[PDB]
Amino acid sequence: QVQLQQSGSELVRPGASVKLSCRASGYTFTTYWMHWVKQRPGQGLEWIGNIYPHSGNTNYDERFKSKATLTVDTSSSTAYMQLSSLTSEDSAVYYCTRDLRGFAYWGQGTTVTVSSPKTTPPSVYPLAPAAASMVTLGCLVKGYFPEPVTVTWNSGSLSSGVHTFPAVLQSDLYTLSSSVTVPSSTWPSETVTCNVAHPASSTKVDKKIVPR
Amino acid sequence: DIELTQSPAIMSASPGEKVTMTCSASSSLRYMHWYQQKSGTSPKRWIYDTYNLASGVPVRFSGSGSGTSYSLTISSMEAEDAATYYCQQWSSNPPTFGAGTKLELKRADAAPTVSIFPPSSEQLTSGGASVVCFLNNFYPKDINVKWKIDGSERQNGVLNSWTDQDSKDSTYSMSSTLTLTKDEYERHNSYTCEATHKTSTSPIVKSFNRNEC
Repeated sequence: QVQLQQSGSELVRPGASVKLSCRASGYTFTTYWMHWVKQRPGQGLEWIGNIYPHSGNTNYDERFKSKATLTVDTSSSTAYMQLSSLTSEDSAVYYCTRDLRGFAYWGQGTTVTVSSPKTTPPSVYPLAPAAASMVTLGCLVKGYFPEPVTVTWNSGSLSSGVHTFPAVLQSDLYTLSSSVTVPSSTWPSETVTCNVAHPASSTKVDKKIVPR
Repeated sequence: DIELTQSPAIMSASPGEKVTMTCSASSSLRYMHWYQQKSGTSPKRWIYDTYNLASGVPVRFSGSGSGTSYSLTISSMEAEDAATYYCQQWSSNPPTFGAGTKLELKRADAAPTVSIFPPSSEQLTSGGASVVCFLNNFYPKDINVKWKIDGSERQNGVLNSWTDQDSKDSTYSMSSTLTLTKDEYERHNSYTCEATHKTSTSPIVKSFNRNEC
C-alpha cells in the first residue's frame, strides 16, 4: 500500500521558506506525475502543479507561479509543494494526487495558514439560561486567531448531542459553537463542564456550568 | 468565459430515486474522471475514462458523456451515495475542474427549536454582549432568518454557522448568533428570533427581559 500520508506545517514568520513533505512511498519508483491538488474553504478544487522524477521536469499554473518549485529526490521519495513569497490566500488544504488513468492515489492533506498574526488564547464564557423536559447547553468561544481548536464535552461521556459548528470569520477572530443537550434528571444534578484547548497558544481554559 | 463546472448546484434525493449528475466543460475532452469527496476526508476515485470502474464503488453506478457534457448516473440512491462529486480532465491548459455537487438524502421535513440564551455575569464584566438563538434539528436547509429587537430589525454583527449533516437524525442544526457590545445590551430588553420555515406557518418565538434576575 502507498504509505503513508502527508506532513504538517504551521504559521511561519514572513520571509522564511516553509517546505511541505509529501511522503507517498508506494513504489512504483520512479516514473509517475505527483500532481498537487489544492482546495480553498470555498469548496473549489484547484491545481498546484506536477513533478516528474525520471528526468526532473516540473510544471506550474497561472494562479500559483513565481515561485512554487516542485523539487524531487528519489532517495527520500518526497515531493515538495510549498510556495514562497506568499500572501494570506495560501491558507488552504493541500493534497497530493499520484498519477494513474485518473487522479486515483491522493494523500490525506494539510492546511497551512500563513500570515503575520499573533496567537491568542481562547476564553470560555458560560451560556446557561436563567421549565421544559430537555435543555440545550453550550459555552461560546470568542477570539482565537489560529484555526487549531479543541472540542470536548465531559471528556468522552456526554458526546451524544454535540453539534460541531464552524468557526466562521468576523473581525479576524474565529467564533464557533458547541451545543449539547442535557436531560432534567442530570441538570443541575451532575456537574457538566466544557474544556476547549488551543494547541498553537498552548493555553487551557476551563469553566464549570452553573444554573443562573 | 472561461469557467467549467457541474450544472446543478445543490441536489437532494430520497433513498430509492434516480440521481443523475451533469458536468459542463469549457472545452471538449475525451476521458472524464468522477470522484466521491466526502466532507472532511480526502476524495476518492469513482468513475474514470467516463464509465469504467473504481476500487470500492458498487455495480449500480453508471456514467457517460462525451464532448463538453458529462453525466454520471446513480441507478438507485442508497445510504452510502451522499457525497460531493467533482469532475476533472487532464490538460494541456487545464480548464480547470469544477466545484462539486453537494447532495443530501431526503426524508420528512422537521420543524426546529429556537433556543435564545441570555448572557451571564462573567461576559458583561469582561464587557461582551453575544445573544444567540440556536436553530437545532430542522429540515430542509433553507431558513430566511430575521433578528428584530424591540419592534425594528437588526442585521449588523449577525453570524451564521452550519453544523454538517447528522447520521442518527439526518437533520441540520444552525447557530443564529449576533454580536453586540456591553453598552448596546442594556438599552434593548426583549431579545428574540423568528425562524421562517416551510413546515410551520408561524415562527416559534420566545421572549425574555433584562429587569428580572
